[PDB]
Amino acid sequence: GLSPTLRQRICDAAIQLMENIKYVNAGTVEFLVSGDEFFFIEVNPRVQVEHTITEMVTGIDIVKTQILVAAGADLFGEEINMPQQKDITTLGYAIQCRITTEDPLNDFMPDTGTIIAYRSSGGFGVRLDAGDGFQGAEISPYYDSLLVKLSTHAISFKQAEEKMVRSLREMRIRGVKTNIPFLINVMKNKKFTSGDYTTKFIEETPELFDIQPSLDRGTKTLEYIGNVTINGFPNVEKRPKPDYELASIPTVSSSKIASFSGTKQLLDEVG
Amino acid sequence: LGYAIQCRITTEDPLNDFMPDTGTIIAYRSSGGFGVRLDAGDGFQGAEISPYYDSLLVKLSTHAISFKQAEEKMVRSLREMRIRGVKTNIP
Amino acid sequence: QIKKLLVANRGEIAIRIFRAAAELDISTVAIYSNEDKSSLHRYKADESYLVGSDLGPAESYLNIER
Amino acid sequence: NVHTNANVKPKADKSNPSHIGAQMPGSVTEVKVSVGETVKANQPLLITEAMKMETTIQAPFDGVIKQVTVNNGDTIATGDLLIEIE
Repeated sequence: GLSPTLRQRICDAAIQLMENIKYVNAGTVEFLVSGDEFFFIEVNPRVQVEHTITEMVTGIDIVKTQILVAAGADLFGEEINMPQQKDITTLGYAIQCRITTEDPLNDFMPDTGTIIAYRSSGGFGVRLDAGDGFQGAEISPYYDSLLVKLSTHAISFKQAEEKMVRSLREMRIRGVKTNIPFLINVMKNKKFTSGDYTTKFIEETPELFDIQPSLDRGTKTLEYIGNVTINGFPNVEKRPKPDYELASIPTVSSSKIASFSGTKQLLDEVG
Repeated sequence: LGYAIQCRITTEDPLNDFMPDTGTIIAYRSSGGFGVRLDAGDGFQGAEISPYYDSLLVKLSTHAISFKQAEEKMVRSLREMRIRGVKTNIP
Repeated sequence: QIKKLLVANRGEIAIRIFRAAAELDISTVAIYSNEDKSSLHRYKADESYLVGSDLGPAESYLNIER
Repeated sequence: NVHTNANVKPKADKSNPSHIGAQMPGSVTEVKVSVGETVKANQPLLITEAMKMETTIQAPFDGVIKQVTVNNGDTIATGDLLIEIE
């Protein structure tokens, strides 16, 4: 969405700061943009949670580089292998979605509990930095309840969008009720795809709080079978499961039947 | 952008004429992480391996700025892999 | 020139760093709290050590001296 | 015993209107009357659970409960004596 020569100035602005104060290792320089003017906000003197997204478009392992820099290795040497500043660019577009316990059905309150099931993704450029969500492990309210970071990467913004959508739809976290359905709407948003959105984008778009009743029928039939196996069934004497007599079912083709003409067809002709 | 390396993890015994081993996998672990891509086939903790198709447990591809970096990423992932119950071509 | 590296952290970032370190042939060390005895990150390292059993998992990752 | 699940009940004599017998194998869910009580005809005096299903046992007439052979959560067998009335 931003103009080409705008981001150059914002990058230069960052470089001018960090080079002026002899910065060592990885750091982020935050800004605030309006119209055509950079405004320095803060510096985060470490890696950020959302580093992957940039690692996917530039092609540099940021975390790896940190260790080597700390090891005293040179930025353009055999170890770090960093391209010259004029050689560093971005291939395609990458997006990162945050998945936390925080209820969208209850004013974003982190939830204490034990997960009953977790289900991953995979595919072309789909990073699944899993923290709290893996097995049947209980999570503590004391820690930032980061369940999963979810990152996708593609040459098209639209293609990175639909990559995120499918991954979001393939997710399955139960016990807790997550921010997923919300996030899918953001990815299918014409004003998100367009590029120009404010930090007020969410509040002024109320239909992003629109939840769909997505049933997990599989879970439901596992729950039914489980309940009946253990607790029995009303009016049914607790005994060994049938299919005692494996008497296989006689069958006739749809074709044959589609041709049959009897009293139904008669009604349709004569009344 | 950078260099990419692929190899396929199979049940070929590197000691025994690269002959596809059969049977059940009783323990399966896998790597991952930035610039590592795993395309799984028959490699998972569940079912057994039939000798009827081409052997392929996991397609493993890695990607980094330098080629050497891409290699050291590939090596680690191979070492991180754990597969029990069948011989593999990993070593 | 680094031989072994400890992550003053938990979760996916710890795993990520261990992997980066392993790629550089660096031995790794994980710290875990009393509630992170089952955190995946504890296992994805060469060495595991408990951070204060007498200092609740609330405070553990922030106690500089231990 | 530790609860009363080992307890063997006498069989209700079928040709005596005083004796009420268990109709099905069930579980005593709720005892509602005690020895020496008087309630109207159709009084719900005992609640059994056959198999996830629940039926109240009713008095056939007016009278005084002489004995209650069961306690809450007790297993019963077909033909087991449960109540005697006058």
